[PDB]
Amino acid sequence: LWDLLRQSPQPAQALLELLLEEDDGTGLCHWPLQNALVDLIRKALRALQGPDSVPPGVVDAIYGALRTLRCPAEPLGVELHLLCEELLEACRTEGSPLREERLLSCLLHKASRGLLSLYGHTYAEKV
Amino acid sequence: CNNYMRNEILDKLARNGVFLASELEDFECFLLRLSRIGGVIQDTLPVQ
Repeated sequence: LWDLLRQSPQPAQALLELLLEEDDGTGLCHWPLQNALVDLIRKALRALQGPDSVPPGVVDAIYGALRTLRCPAEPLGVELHLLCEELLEACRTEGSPLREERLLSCLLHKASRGLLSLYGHTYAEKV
Repeated sequence: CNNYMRNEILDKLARNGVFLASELEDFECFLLRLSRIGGVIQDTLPVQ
């Protein structure tokens, strides 16, 4: 049920909030959902990384899937800094529909400022 | 109502300005209201 990513930030937001449960702690439950939506965005982007025309979703559904990704702060795997550098060194590009810029526009949440710092480190790395 | 209906309906409330501050305190709703429109700002916004 990945179609609410584009459908509405009301819908994508509600799905991301309710499906994985709002656990305000150190619990790692339902991290696979945020990781998989992160990967859906990662596909949409890594595929947009060339000249192919972006279909519907790399402009709303890739965004919704990414918003469903709580790839959070604290010591995490290579995926968090990898996708952080992806959005950032992506903000170092243009032509298709991804960056760290609109990423920051619509990606301010509980589990994201630390990933933003990781993006700073890996973005110094990309530049 | 439900949750997505709430997000887009308070979004109705806010794209024009229903000045209710509960969300603006409400960390999830506050962050949604400020940034989820693409950041906490706009071009020449409906909040002058």
